[PDB]
Amino acid sequence: RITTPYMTKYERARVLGTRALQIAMCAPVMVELEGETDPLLIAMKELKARKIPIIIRRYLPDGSYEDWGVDELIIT
Amino acid sequence: RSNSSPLQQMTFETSFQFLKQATMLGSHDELRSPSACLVVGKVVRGGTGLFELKQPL
Amino acid sequence: NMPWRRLQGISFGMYSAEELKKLSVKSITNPRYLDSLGNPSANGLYDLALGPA
Amino acid sequence: SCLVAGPHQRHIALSPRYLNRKRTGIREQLDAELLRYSESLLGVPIAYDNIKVVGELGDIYDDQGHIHLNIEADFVIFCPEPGQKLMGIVNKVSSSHIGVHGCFNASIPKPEQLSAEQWQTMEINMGDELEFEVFRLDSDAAGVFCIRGKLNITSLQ
Repeated sequence: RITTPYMTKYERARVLGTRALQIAMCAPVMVELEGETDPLLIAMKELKARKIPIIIRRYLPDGSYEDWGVDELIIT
Repeated sequence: RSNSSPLQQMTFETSFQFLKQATMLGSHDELRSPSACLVVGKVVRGGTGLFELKQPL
Repeated sequence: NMPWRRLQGISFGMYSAEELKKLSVKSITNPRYLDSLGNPSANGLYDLALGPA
Repeated sequence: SCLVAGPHQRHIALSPRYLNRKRTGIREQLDAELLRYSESLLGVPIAYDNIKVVGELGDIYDDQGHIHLNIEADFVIFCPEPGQKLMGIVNKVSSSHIGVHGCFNASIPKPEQLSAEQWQTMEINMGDELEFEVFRLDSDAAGVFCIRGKLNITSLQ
C-alpha cells in the first residue's frame, strides 16, 4: 500500500521465469499461443495480456510484507 | 570484527581466528549475507531474490 | 522432488565431548592403516565402519 | 466399532499441471497413494479422504516449480487395537496359522490357543468336540504394520 506501483525489472524477470517454468511443466496457457515453442515467449505473451495469477510478496527489511497482484502492477 | 555474520568474515581472511571467535562466543549466523547465502546453498537476498511469488489458490 | 526445507540460521558452538560419543561408530586402534597391498586394515584409520572410502 | 475420525494437517506439493484442477490433483497421487495402507505416524489405515482443503494461498519456492501447500484432512479410519476382541473369517485351518469383511487378513501363530484342545488333520475339534468355523472370538494385540500385505494377529486368551 506504500511501495511503488510499478513492477521492478527484477520482479518482471522472476515472474517471467516462474510462469515459464510452470508452462513448461504442462500448465494451461491462458494466452492463445500461435505456434511458438519457447515457454519464455509464451510467458511474455501472457504478461503483455495481463493474465498472470501470481502475487508478488515484497518483503520489507523488518519482516513486514505487502502482497501485490501481478495484474495490479504497472508493467513498463 | 564489527560484523554480524560469522560465515562472512571467515570467507575473507584469518578464517581460523574468526572461527575460533565465533565458536567460543556461540555466535549465531542469520544467513542474510551473500557469502552466508552461497555457503549453505540459498538464494542471495538482493536483486532478483528479494520477494516471494505466492501462487494464489 | 527436493527436500523442500530451508535453513534459517547457523550457530557455531563447542561439542560436549560426551555427545561426540554416540557420534562415533567405533574406536580405532591399529596404527598401520595401509594394508600390505593397499586395502584398509581393520581397526585402522581407513576402516569399513567409517564408511566406504 | 472401528469407527474413527482423525483431523490431521498434511503437506502436499502440487504440480503446475493441476492448477485449474486442484481437488482432482490433490488426490490423484499425493493422497490416493496410501489408500487404506498402514500408517505409522498415527497407526491408520487411510480409508479415503472425505475432504482436503487449504487454509490460504500457495508458496512456489524459488527454482522449484511445484506449489507447496497444507491440507487439513479427516481420515475416516477403522482401528482394531489392543484391548479389543474382534472376529475373523475361518476359511483354512493350519498348524502354522488360522487365516473380516473379506479384506482384513488375520493371523494366529501356533502357541496362541488353549493347549487343552488337540487337532486332527481334516478339521480340528475344540474342547467339547464342537466344530466352529464362523465369525467368533478373535482378540488381536500384536499387530504387523510393515509388510506390504499386513497382518492382524488375533488371540482368544
